[PDB]
Amino acid sequence: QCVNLTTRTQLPPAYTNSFTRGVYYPDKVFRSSVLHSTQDLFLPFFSNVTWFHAIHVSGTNGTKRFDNPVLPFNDGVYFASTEKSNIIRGWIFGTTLDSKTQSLLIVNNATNVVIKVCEFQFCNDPFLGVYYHKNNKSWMESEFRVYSSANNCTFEYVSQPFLMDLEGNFKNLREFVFKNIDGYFKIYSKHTPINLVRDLPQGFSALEPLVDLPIGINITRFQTLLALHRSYLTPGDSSSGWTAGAAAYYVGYLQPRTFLLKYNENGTITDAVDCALDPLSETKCTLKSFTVEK
Amino acid sequence: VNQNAQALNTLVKQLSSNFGAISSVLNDILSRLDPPEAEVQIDRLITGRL
Amino acid sequence: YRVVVLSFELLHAPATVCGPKKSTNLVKNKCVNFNFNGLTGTGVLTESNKKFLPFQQFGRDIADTTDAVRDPQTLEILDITPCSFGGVSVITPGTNTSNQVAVLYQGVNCTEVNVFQTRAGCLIGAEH
Amino acid sequence: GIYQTSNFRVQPTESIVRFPNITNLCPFGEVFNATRFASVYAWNRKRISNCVADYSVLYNSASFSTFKCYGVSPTKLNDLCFTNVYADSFVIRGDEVRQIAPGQTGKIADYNYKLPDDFTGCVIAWNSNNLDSKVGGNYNYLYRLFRK
Amino acid sequence: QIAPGQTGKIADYNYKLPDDFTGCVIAWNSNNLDSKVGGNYNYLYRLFRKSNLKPFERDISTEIYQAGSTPCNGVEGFNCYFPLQSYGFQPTNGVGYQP
Ligand SMILES: *[C@@H]1O[C@H](CO)[C@@H](O)[C@H](O)[C@H]1NC(C)=O
Ligand SMILES: *[C@@H]1O[C@H](CO)[C@@H](O)[C@H](O)[C@H]1NC(C)=O
Ligand SMILES: *[C@@H]1O[C@H](CO)[C@@H](O)[C@H](O)[C@H]1NC(C)=O
Ligand SMILES: *[C@@H]1O[C@H](CO)[C@@H](O)[C@H](O)[C@H]1NC(C)=O
Ligand SMILES: *[C@@H]1O[C@H](CO)[C@@H](O)[C@H](O)[C@H]1NC(C)=O
Ligand SMILES: *[C@@H]1O[C@H](CO)[C@@H](O)[C@H](O)[C@H]1NC(C)=O
Ligand SMILES: *[C@@H]1O[C@H](CO)[C@@H](O)[C@H](O)[C@H]1NC(C)=O
Ligand SMILES: *[C@@H]1O[C@H](CO)[C@@H](O)[C@H](O)[C@H]1NC(C)=O
Repeated sequence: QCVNLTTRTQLPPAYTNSFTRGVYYPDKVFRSSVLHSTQDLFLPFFSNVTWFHAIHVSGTNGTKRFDNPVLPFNDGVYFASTEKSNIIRGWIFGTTLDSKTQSLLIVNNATNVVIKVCEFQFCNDPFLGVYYHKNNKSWMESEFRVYSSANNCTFEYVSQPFLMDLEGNFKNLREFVFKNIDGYFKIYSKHTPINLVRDLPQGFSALEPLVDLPIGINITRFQTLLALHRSYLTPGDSSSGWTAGAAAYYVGYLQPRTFLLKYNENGTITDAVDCALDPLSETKCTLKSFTVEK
Repeated sequence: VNQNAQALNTLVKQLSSNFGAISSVLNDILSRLDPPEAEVQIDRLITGRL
Repeated sequence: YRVVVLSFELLHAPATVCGPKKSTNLVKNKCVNFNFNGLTGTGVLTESNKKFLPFQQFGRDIADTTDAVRDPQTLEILDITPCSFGGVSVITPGTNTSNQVAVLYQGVNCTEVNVFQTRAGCLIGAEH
Repeated sequence: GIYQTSNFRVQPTESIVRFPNITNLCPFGEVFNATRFASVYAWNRKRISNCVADYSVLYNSASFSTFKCYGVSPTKLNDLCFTNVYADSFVIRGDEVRQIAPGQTGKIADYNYKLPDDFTGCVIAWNSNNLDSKVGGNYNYLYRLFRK
Repeated sequence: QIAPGQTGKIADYNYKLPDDFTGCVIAWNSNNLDSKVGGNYNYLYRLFRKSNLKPFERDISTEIYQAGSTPCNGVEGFNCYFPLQSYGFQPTNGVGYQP
């Protein structure tokens, strides 16, 4: 059963730069020491991705409320998370997000992943109430407060956790790409230790595929599931939550682009070129080479 | 040498084109379609490749 | 009478109930018809020293032919070469002198086909 | 001179097929080998999805007095991967078995469970004399004769 | 189905037509000549053969077909069926079922 939270008050949007992030392997074909051009849905290079704190302290009094905005799903989504305490737990995907239409749910607790396709009656503020045990504190018991009821379940998937245990400046970068093509929900992912970089870091990490769900549902909009360590009945003055939402998550939107990927001898995509970024990249794509002579 | 290499490379890439057929793979079209339609698709591929 | 009615749905939707995928024995180092995870082809298979990343199934170094592929049952990586082909040439003096001929097989070994192996191919019927 | 007359190839004689291990066993034993079958008005529909379905076990078991398939032949069903399959498990009298097929009438075909004229699927039943009958009479299976 | 390039029980098991046919197919309704009140089952058809027909092949074999794994030995039974079923031509049949 769900619990009502406070009004989101429509916080103004904030943007940040995505320096060469969101590149995934498009095929399952081993390619070695060659340059391949693919036209698919990628996140454009140096794009504006909108970033939200998991917990935002903005009121004069010092109110702590989850920034859990309801966000569209336009032809794929690049979802990055910089956290250190496992306060982001999963996502919900759907068109109406009520009992009328089917929807996809992904949650991650300490042991396994729960993926369900059902007609959930989600509340306005879905979340997981997280509590430690009195003696061990090694794992984190979770109370699911996402949906009031579920009916007409047509899918069920359990596997190893999507999110590693994060149990103090050891922030972690989790990068995922979600696509919904031809009735398949494709998930690409990569995990990287980060250090002293508040925003998205500069570099190249290729997203290896995780899983393809034959969900066969329509997805237009999505939301993020967060873990509440504090109490909704009694909100503390401060420090009841996790350090005023130091962790954050970034979302950018995939668009149709042609990329030139460079597979190295060991089969990994080590570099990419976005043909529509600048005239140099256009020349590189036309010549099918990373270097251009005079 | 470069030109000759290009001359071959493009040629082989022309095997991946549909030329209006359902598939650029003759074996896939046959393993799918009976003769009286696989023949039309194979004719399209033959025209393109020739 | 114990009765079960199995209603089968065939729609323009991805299939979740599927029949058995009958497979056969592996034949290595031989010219055979192969069907690996839906790729059908004709060729010989050899053991390869390539390393595939876990999400990778096939291989294309030249981007126009699948040189290597991972076997579905056993996770070994095996490559693929085309079954030896090549033109056949007849080397002849004018028939107005003799009807004896030699046969040259271009760019093939003398095992796939008074034999002389040259860089041009396998020559049969002509003395070295 | 030299003349290119023909082309040399090696035609293959044998074909090999390799597929990954058969894993996702479809629920069939829980339907056909079930200990209890519901009444003819609380009919059991069980949805079967996300599993590989072996049908030779059923069609070549010779324990089914009815194998009647409409829209599909019973021998090519192994060569198809459907979106879903609904397994309908019950018990019914023998003289009424001929009523489970599309386009038919009768107290079962009209007042229990109607099959549309455009069915695609299979009806299969087996004699449950030694499983569902008792000496004093098994009246746990209920039947309607009247509806509006 | 009586045309080249088509598939089905007759184009495969009763009359195979080659894709290169030259000639004309003619057919008309025969309700008042062939159909009887009690049904004329003098016209028999096949539902199961071992393989598809080659064009203009006329197979008149009555061997009992093997649907299962055990041999039939010319005898019906479990997964053993005669090759030919009868047609219920009746003068009250619909457009689909009249001869
Ligand atoms: C990205 O956002 C900045 C403001 O932070 C803006 O100046 C710039 O034009 C934006 N670029 C794109 C491509 O939207
Ligand atoms: C994780 O969640 C599932 C339900 O989503 C629950 O059944 C399971 O017990 C949870 N894990 C643990 C270790 O309790
Ligand atoms: C690829 O990996 C091998 C060891 O597995 C190593 O010898 C080689 O240098 C590597 N190449 C790269 C990507 O540096
Ligand atoms: C298939 O099963 C064999 C054992 O019979 C095992 O060695 C192999 O790894 C399995 N392959 C897959 C893909 O599960
Ligand atoms: C070629 O053969 C012809 C007979 O067909 C003969 O007249 C002629 O002398 C021969 N010439 C030579 C050079 O062998
Ligand atoms: C193929 O030809 C080479 C000569 O280049 C020779 O060394 C080799 O033994 C031949 N292969 C076989 C199987 O005889
Ligand atoms: C050529 O002479 C060498 C000895 O010098 C001999 O081994 C070889 O067999 C000879 N080849 C031919 C074709 O006579
Ligand atoms: C039911 O159990 C028997 C064991 O005697 C087995 O032969 C048969 O295949 C089973 N049926 C199903 C549908 O699993």
